[PDB]
Parts: sequence; structure tokens; C-alpha cells
Amino acid sequence: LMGGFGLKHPPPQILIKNTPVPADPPTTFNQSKLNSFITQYSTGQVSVEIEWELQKENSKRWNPEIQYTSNYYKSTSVDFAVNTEGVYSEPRPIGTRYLTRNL
Amino acid sequence: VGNSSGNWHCDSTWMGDRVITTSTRTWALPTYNNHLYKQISNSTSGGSSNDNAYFGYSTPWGYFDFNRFHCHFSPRDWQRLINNNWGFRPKRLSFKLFNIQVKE
Repeated sequence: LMGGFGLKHPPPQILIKNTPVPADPPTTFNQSKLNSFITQYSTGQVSVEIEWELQKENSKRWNPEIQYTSNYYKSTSVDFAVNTEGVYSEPRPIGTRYLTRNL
Repeated sequence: VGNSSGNWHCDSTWMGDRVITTSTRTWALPTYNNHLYKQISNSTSGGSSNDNAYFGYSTPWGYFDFNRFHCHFSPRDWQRLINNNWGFRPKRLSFKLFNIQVKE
């Protein structure tokens, strides 16, 4: 209902955690689980490649259609670009329904 | 006499790297100058200045002129060419004349 593709077997969930690394344990055995750990965090890169199948438009319409276009008028800052502080922002929500087709 | 000479092809085909735009039309040809070659000049057209002065000939012949982009591309095809391509140039042309009728 929120849009998208309903899948019975969607991309699985990739779960990840940092393996615990205990701090120096007592020098005498204590049955209690170790609660002291070395503080750490991990970083790194992640890539995600998706192949999409398209269905090209074969419109035999005569007059021009409605395309999504960045309005030609001059602005302070380009749309879908970083401002003067390096903060990227998407100004409006873009849908897909632009091209028309008969019913 | 009782069989068509050709068919009506008037659509574009996009093959990724190229587009073939066909365009059929119906024409009418009258008899010009009553079959005569007449010499024309700026004085026959009602005289003019020296900048508009000319000397040429009229002929009984008509000619086909498809030298305009709208004779080939529809407003939609033109938009599909203008929004997606960086350049374009023509490669080959194929003119055909058919279904001729000489009414009297």
C-alpha cells in the first residue's frame, strides 16, 4: 500500500554487529559472564548493484508529452545539489507517472 | 489502372542509434505557365529598386520540397529526439512517388 513491489522472497536482511572483545578478566575464576568490554566500532564501504528491467515507451501519440524537467528559471541554488554549506537536499518528491498511455 | 502502386507509410522507427522517419502525403500538380517557359524580370513583377532587381525564367515544372524538419518528425518524435540525443545527422533518403492520377 505504500508503493513498490510486493515480494514473497524480498532481498534478505543483511545483519551485522561488532564481535565482542572482553577487557582483562579477573585472575581468579568467576562463573559470571564477562560484562566489561573493549569499546570499539567498525567502518568500511558497502556497494549495492541492482539490475532493473525497463519497458520502453512506444507512444504513437502525435503531440508532445509531459516530461519531468528542471524549471529553466534562475535560482539561488541548483535543485538536487549541495548548498553553500555542503548539505544535499531533494526539494520535491518525484513520482513516475509522467508519460501517458490509453486505457 | 485497377491496382494501387504503393501503400501509406508515415511513422518513425527508433533503433537505438538511429531513427527512420517515413512520411507519405497526397499532392496535386496544376499545369504551370500553360506549358511555357517565360522570361521573368523585376520589371514584369511590376518593377523595383536596384536591390530587388532580377532576371530569371519560369518553367512549367513543379518540384518537391521536403526540406523542413516538420515534414519528417512529428511534434512527439521531435521531442523524443530533442530530450535524449546530443547530436543527429541524416544518413540516407528514399523518395517514392505513386498512385498517380491524371484528371482532365
